[PDB]
Amino acid sequence: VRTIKVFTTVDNINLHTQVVDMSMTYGQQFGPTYLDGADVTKIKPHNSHEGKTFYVLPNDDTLRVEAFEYYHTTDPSFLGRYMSALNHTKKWKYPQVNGLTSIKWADNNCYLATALLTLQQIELKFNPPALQDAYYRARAGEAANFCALILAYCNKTVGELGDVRETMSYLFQHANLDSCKRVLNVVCKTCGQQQTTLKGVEAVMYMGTLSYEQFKKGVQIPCTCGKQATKYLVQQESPFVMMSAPPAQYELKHGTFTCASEYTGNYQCGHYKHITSKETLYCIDGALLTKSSEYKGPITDVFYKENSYTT
Ligand SMILES: [Cl-]
Ligand SMILES: [Cl-]
Ligand SMILES: [Cl-]
Ligand SMILES: [Zn+2]
Repeated sequence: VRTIKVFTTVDNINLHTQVVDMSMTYGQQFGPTYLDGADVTKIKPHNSHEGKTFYVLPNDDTLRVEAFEYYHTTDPSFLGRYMSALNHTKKWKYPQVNGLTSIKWADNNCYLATALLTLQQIELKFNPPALQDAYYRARAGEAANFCALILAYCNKTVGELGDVRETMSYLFQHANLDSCKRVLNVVCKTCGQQQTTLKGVEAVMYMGTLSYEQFKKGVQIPCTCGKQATKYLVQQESPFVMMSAPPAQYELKHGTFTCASEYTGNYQCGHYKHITSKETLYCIDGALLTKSSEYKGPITDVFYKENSYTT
Protein backbone atom coordinates (compact mmCIF):
# COMPACT_ATOMS: atom_id res chain seq x y z
CA VAL A 1 0.00 0.00 0.00
CA ARG A 2 2.73 2.47 1.13
CA THR A 3 5.33 3.20 -1.53
CA ILE A 4 8.01 5.74 -2.39
CA LYS A 5 9.62 6.53 -5.73
CA VAL A 6 13.40 5.95 -5.92
CA PHE A 7 15.87 5.64 -8.78
CA THR A 8 18.19 2.75 -9.39
CA THR A 9 21.44 2.99 -11.30
CA VAL A 10 24.74 1.32 -12.06
CA ASP A 11 26.67 4.44 -13.23
CA ASN A 12 25.03 7.24 -11.21
CA ILE A 13 24.11 8.98 -14.49
CA ASN A 14 21.36 6.89 -16.16
CA LEU A 15 18.54 6.60 -13.63
CA HIS A 16 15.78 4.02 -13.59
CA THR A 17 12.48 4.91 -11.95
CA GLN A 18 11.23 2.46 -9.34
CA VAL A 19 8.29 2.37 -6.97
CA VAL A 20 9.14 0.44 -3.83
CA ASP A 21 6.93 -1.09 -1.17
CA MET A 22 7.92 0.32 2.20
CA SER A 23 7.06 -3.00 3.89
CA MET A 24 9.77 -5.00 2.10
CA THR A 25 13.54 -4.66 2.16
CA TYR A 26 15.46 -3.22 -0.78
CA GLY A 27 17.04 -6.65 -1.12
CA GLN A 28 13.66 -8.32 -1.60
CA GLN A 29 12.83 -5.87 -4.38
CA PHE A 30 16.15 -5.13 -6.15
CA GLY A 31 18.75 -7.60 -4.93
CA PRO A 32 21.93 -6.14 -3.37
CA THR A 33 21.32 -2.40 -3.05
CA TYR A 34 23.57 0.45 -1.93
CA LEU A 35 23.02 4.07 -0.95
CA ASP A 36 26.19 6.10 -1.60
CA GLY A 37 28.27 3.07 -0.56
CA ALA A 38 26.14 1.94 2.38
CA ASP A 39 24.69 -1.54 1.95
CA VAL A 40 20.90 -1.15 2.38
CA THR A 41 19.97 -4.66 1.15
CA LYS A 42 18.47 -5.58 4.55
CA ILE A 43 16.89 -2.14 5.21
CA LYS A 44 13.21 -1.19 4.53
CA PRO A 45 12.58 2.13 2.75
CA HIS A 46 12.66 5.36 4.78
CA ASN A 47 10.61 8.44 3.87
CA SER A 48 13.86 10.40 3.44
CA HIS A 49 14.76 7.93 0.69
CA GLU A 50 12.15 9.23 -1.71
CA GLY A 51 13.72 10.58 -4.86
CA LYS A 52 17.20 9.27 -3.98
CA THR A 53 19.48 7.12 -6.20
CA PHE A 54 20.46 3.57 -5.20
CA TYR A 55 23.11 1.45 -6.83
CA VAL A 56 22.10 -2.08 -7.77
CA LEU A 57 23.85 -4.97 -9.55
CA PRO A 58 23.39 -5.32 -13.31
CA ASN A 59 20.58 -7.92 -13.32
CA ASP A 60 18.99 -7.12 -16.74
CA ASP A 61 20.47 -6.43 -20.15
CA THR A 62 20.07 -2.65 -20.03
CA LEU A 63 22.05 -2.41 -16.77
CA ARG A 64 24.68 -4.88 -18.07
CA VAL A 65 25.36 -2.66 -21.10
CA GLU A 66 25.33 0.55 -18.99
CA ALA A 67 27.74 -1.02 -16.45
CA PHE A 68 30.18 -2.33 -19.06
CA GLU A 69 30.14 0.94 -20.98
CA TYR A 70 30.92 2.93 -17.79
CA TYR A 71 33.44 0.61 -16.05
CA HIS A 72 34.91 -1.62 -18.86
CA THR A 73 34.50 -4.70 -16.63
CA THR A 74 32.10 -7.65 -16.40
CA ASP A 75 33.42 -8.93 -13.06
CA PRO A 76 30.21 -9.89 -11.19
CA SER A 77 31.57 -8.68 -7.83
CA PHE A 78 32.86 -5.32 -9.15
CA LEU A 79 30.00 -3.07 -8.07
CA GLY A 80 29.76 -4.56 -4.59
CA ARG A 81 33.54 -4.17 -4.15
CA TYR A 82 33.38 -0.55 -5.39
CA MET A 83 30.50 0.32 -3.03
CA SER A 84 32.20 -1.49 -0.12
CA ALA A 85 35.35 0.59 -0.65
CA LEU A 86 33.41 3.83 -1.21
CA ASN A 87 31.72 3.45 2.16
CA HIS A 88 35.22 3.92 3.67
CA THR A 89 36.89 6.27 1.20
CA LYS A 90 34.10 8.78 1.48
CA LYS A 91 35.25 9.31 5.09
CA TRP A 92 38.93 9.77 4.25
CA LYS A 93 40.39 13.28 3.98
CA TYR A 94 42.03 14.60 0.80
CA PRO A 95 44.18 17.61 1.72
CA GLN A 96 45.85 19.66 -0.97
CA VAL A 97 49.62 19.24 -0.41
CA ASN A 98 51.95 21.45 -2.47
CA GLY A 99 49.17 21.93 -4.99
CA LEU A 100 48.32 18.20 -5.36
CA THR A 101 45.45 16.16 -4.02
CA SER A 102 46.81 13.81 -1.37
CA ILE A 103 45.19 11.45 1.16
CA LYS A 104 45.46 11.69 4.96
CA TRP A 105 46.78 8.38 6.25
CA ALA A 106 44.11 5.78 7.12
CA ASP A 107 43.50 2.08 6.53
CA ASN A 108 46.98 1.35 5.06
CA ASN A 109 46.20 3.77 2.21
CA CYS A 110 49.77 5.09 1.82
CA TYR A 111 50.23 3.23 -1.49
CA LEU A 112 47.10 4.85 -2.85
CA ALA A 113 48.28 8.30 -1.80
CA THR A 114 51.56 8.01 -3.60
CA ALA A 115 49.85 6.50 -6.69
CA LEU A 116 47.36 9.42 -6.70
CA LEU A 117 50.13 11.99 -6.30
CA THR A 118 52.08 10.33 -9.15
CA LEU A 119 49.12 10.38 -11.56
CA GLN A 120 48.86 14.13 -11.08
CA GLN A 121 52.41 14.52 -12.35
CA ILE A 122 52.38 12.34 -15.49
CA GLU A 123 50.43 12.71 -18.72
CA LEU A 124 47.83 9.95 -18.82
CA LYS A 125 44.22 9.58 -20.03
CA PHE A 126 41.91 6.84 -18.81
CA ASN A 127 39.63 4.80 -21.10
CA PRO A 128 36.68 3.88 -18.77
CA PRO A 129 34.33 6.82 -18.28
CA ALA A 130 34.17 5.84 -14.61
CA LEU A 131 37.87 6.58 -14.17
CA GLN A 132 37.76 9.63 -16.43
CA ASP A 133 34.96 11.20 -14.37
CA ALA A 134 36.34 10.20 -10.99
CA TYR A 135 39.90 11.29 -11.77
CA TYR A 136 38.61 14.69 -12.77
CA ARG A 137 36.89 15.04 -9.39
CA ALA A 138 40.00 13.74 -7.59
CA ARG A 139 42.13 16.43 -9.21
CA ALA A 140 39.71 19.00 -7.89
CA GLY A 141 40.01 17.50 -4.40
CA GLU A 142 37.05 15.10 -4.16
CA ALA A 143 38.91 11.81 -4.60
CA ALA A 144 36.69 9.38 -2.69
CA ASN A 145 35.16 7.80 -5.80
CA PHE A 146 38.51 7.60 -7.61
CA CYS A 147 40.16 5.85 -4.62
CA ALA A 148 37.27 3.39 -4.29
CA LEU A 149 37.51 2.63 -8.02
CA ILE A 150 41.24 1.96 -7.78
CA LEU A 151 40.53 -0.46 -4.93
CA ALA A 152 37.84 -2.20 -7.02
CA TYR A 153 39.89 -2.39 -10.22
CA CYS A 154 42.92 -3.74 -8.31
CA ASN A 155 40.80 -6.24 -6.31
CA LYS A 156 42.10 -4.79 -3.03
CA THR A 157 39.88 -4.08 -0.03
CA VAL A 158 40.25 -1.11 2.30
CA GLY A 159 42.96 -1.98 4.83
CA GLU A 160 44.80 -4.47 2.63
CA LEU A 161 48.52 -3.95 1.95
CA GLY A 162 49.07 -2.69 -1.60
CA ASP A 163 52.13 -2.40 -3.90
CA VAL A 164 52.53 0.83 -5.93
CA ARG A 165 54.01 -0.85 -9.01
CA GLU A 166 51.08 -3.36 -9.18
CA THR A 167 48.61 -0.56 -8.67
CA MET A 168 50.10 1.57 -11.46
CA SER A 169 50.07 -1.52 -13.67
CA TYR A 170 46.28 -1.88 -13.27
CA LEU A 171 45.69 1.81 -13.87
CA PHE A 172 47.90 1.84 -17.00
CA GLN A 173 45.99 -1.16 -18.27
CA HIS A 174 42.91 1.12 -18.30
CA ALA A 175 44.70 4.10 -19.87
CA ASN A 176 45.32 4.96 -23.52
CA LEU A 177 49.00 4.07 -23.91
CA ASP A 178 48.58 2.74 -27.45
CA SER A 179 51.10 5.31 -28.83
CA CYS A 180 53.90 4.10 -26.50
CA LYS A 181 56.78 2.11 -27.97
CA ARG A 182 60.05 0.78 -26.59
CA VAL A 183 62.92 -0.96 -28.43
CA LEU A 184 65.43 -3.08 -26.49
CA ASN A 185 68.65 -4.80 -27.54
CA VAL A 186 69.95 -7.82 -25.56
CA VAL A 187 73.56 -8.89 -26.24
CA CYS A 188 75.08 -12.23 -25.15
CA LYS A 189 78.76 -12.90 -25.79
CA THR A 190 77.99 -16.58 -26.66
CA CYS A 191 74.45 -16.21 -27.91
CA GLY A 192 74.66 -13.13 -30.17
CA GLN A 193 72.34 -10.14 -29.94
CA GLN A 194 68.57 -9.84 -30.14
CA GLN A 195 66.27 -6.83 -30.43
CA THR A 196 62.75 -6.65 -28.95
CA THR A 197 59.89 -4.20 -29.40
CA LEU A 198 57.45 -3.51 -26.56
CA LYS A 199 54.08 -1.66 -26.81
CA GLY A 200 51.53 -0.04 -24.57
CA VAL A 201 51.92 -0.66 -20.83
CA GLU A 202 55.01 -2.84 -21.35
CA ALA A 203 56.74 0.07 -23.12
CA VAL A 204 56.56 2.40 -20.06
CA MET A 205 57.33 0.00 -17.15
CA TYR A 206 60.65 -1.67 -16.33
CA MET A 207 61.47 -3.84 -13.30
CA GLY A 208 65.12 -4.23 -12.44
CA THR A 209 66.71 -0.83 -12.08
CA LEU A 210 65.63 2.61 -10.85
CA SER A 211 68.00 4.56 -13.10
CA TYR A 212 66.83 5.59 -16.56
CA GLU A 213 70.47 6.37 -17.52
CA GLN A 214 71.62 2.93 -16.35
CA PHE A 215 68.84 1.41 -18.55
CA LYS A 216 70.21 3.31 -21.55
CA LYS A 217 73.78 2.18 -20.77
CA GLY A 218 72.86 -1.46 -20.20
CA VAL A 219 71.81 -3.81 -17.38
CA GLN A 220 72.92 -7.38 -16.76
CA ILE A 221 70.37 -10.19 -17.01
CA PRO A 222 70.46 -13.99 -17.25
CA CYS A 223 70.87 -15.56 -20.67
CA THR A 224 69.47 -18.98 -21.54
CA CYS A 225 73.03 -20.21 -22.24
CA GLY A 226 74.06 -19.64 -18.60
CA LYS A 227 76.10 -16.42 -19.08
CA GLN A 228 75.45 -12.71 -18.34
CA ALA A 229 73.78 -11.01 -21.27
CA THR A 230 73.27 -7.23 -21.39
CA LYS A 231 70.01 -5.39 -22.12
CA TYR A 232 69.95 -1.73 -23.08
CA LEU A 233 67.37 0.79 -24.31
CA VAL A 234 67.70 1.65 -27.98
CA GLN A 235 64.50 3.66 -28.54
CA GLN A 236 61.66 5.17 -26.46
CA GLU A 237 58.43 6.95 -27.49
CA SER A 238 56.17 7.79 -24.46
CA PRO A 239 55.30 10.83 -22.28
CA PHE A 240 56.85 9.21 -19.19
CA VAL A 241 58.61 6.10 -18.09
CA MET A 242 58.43 4.23 -14.78
CA MET A 243 61.53 2.48 -13.49
CA SER A 244 61.02 0.01 -10.59
CA ALA A 245 63.16 -2.28 -8.41
CA PRO A 246 63.03 -4.08 -5.01
CA PRO A 247 63.51 -1.31 -2.40
CA ALA A 248 67.13 -0.25 -2.02
CA GLN A 249 69.06 2.68 -0.61
CA TYR A 250 69.09 5.16 -3.48
CA GLU A 251 69.99 8.80 -4.02
CA LEU A 252 67.52 11.16 -5.71
CA LYS A 253 68.93 14.34 -7.31
CA HIS A 254 66.87 17.45 -7.77
CA GLY A 255 65.86 18.00 -11.44
CA THR A 256 66.81 14.48 -12.66
CA PHE A 257 63.43 12.74 -12.23
CA THR A 258 59.78 13.64 -11.86
CA CYS A 259 58.68 11.79 -8.75
CA ALA A 260 59.36 8.59 -6.86
CA SER A 261 58.01 6.17 -4.25
CA GLU A 262 59.95 5.24 -1.10
CA TYR A 263 59.08 2.07 0.84
CA THR A 264 60.22 1.33 4.41
CA GLY A 265 59.36 -2.05 5.83
CA ASN A 266 59.33 -5.70 4.80
CA TYR A 267 57.34 -7.88 2.51
CA GLN A 268 54.19 -8.06 4.67
CA CYS A 269 54.21 -4.67 6.38
CA GLY A 270 55.57 -1.23 5.51
CA HIS A 271 55.07 2.40 4.66
CA TYR A 272 55.25 4.29 1.37
CA LYS A 273 56.10 7.98 0.97
CA HIS A 274 56.15 10.10 -2.17
CA ILE A 275 59.11 12.26 -3.30
CA THR A 276 58.52 14.98 -5.92
CA SER A 277 61.24 17.11 -7.61
CA LYS A 278 60.00 20.72 -8.03
CA GLU A 279 61.85 23.89 -6.98
CA THR A 280 63.38 21.60 -4.35
CA LEU A 281 62.76 17.98 -3.23
CA TYR A 282 59.44 17.62 -1.40
CA CYS A 283 58.49 14.50 0.57
CA ILE A 284 54.71 14.05 0.76
CA ASP A 285 53.60 11.49 3.33
CA GLY A 286 49.81 11.60 3.18
CA ALA A 287 48.92 14.96 4.83
CA LEU A 288 52.58 15.55 5.90
CA LEU A 289 55.08 17.61 3.89
CA THR A 290 58.83 18.10 4.40
CA LYS A 291 61.52 19.40 2.09
CA SER A 292 65.25 18.84 1.57
CA SER A 293 67.97 19.67 -0.94
CA GLU A 294 69.21 16.07 -1.27
CA TYR A 295 67.48 12.73 -0.73
CA LYS A 296 68.54 9.18 0.08
CA GLY A 297 66.18 6.41 1.09
CA PRO A 298 64.77 3.00 0.14
CA ILE A 299 63.29 3.89 -3.28
CA THR A 300 61.11 1.35 -5.23
CA ASP A 301 59.81 3.38 -8.22
CA VAL A 302 61.05 6.44 -10.11
CA PHE A 303 59.14 8.28 -12.81
CA TYR A 304 60.87 10.25 -15.54
CA LYS A 305 59.53 12.59 -18.10
CA GLU A 306 60.02 11.52 -21.75
CA ASN A 307 58.92 12.24 -25.27
CA SER A 308 61.24 10.63 -27.83
CA TYR A 309 64.66 9.03 -27.30
CA THR A 310 66.83 7.24 -29.86
CA THR A 311 70.27 5.89 -29.05
CL1 LIG B 1 22.82 3.21 -14.50
CL1 LIG C 1 16.33 9.00 8.33
CL1 LIG D 1 41.25 10.90 -17.76
ZN1 LIG E 1 73.81 -16.27 -23.58
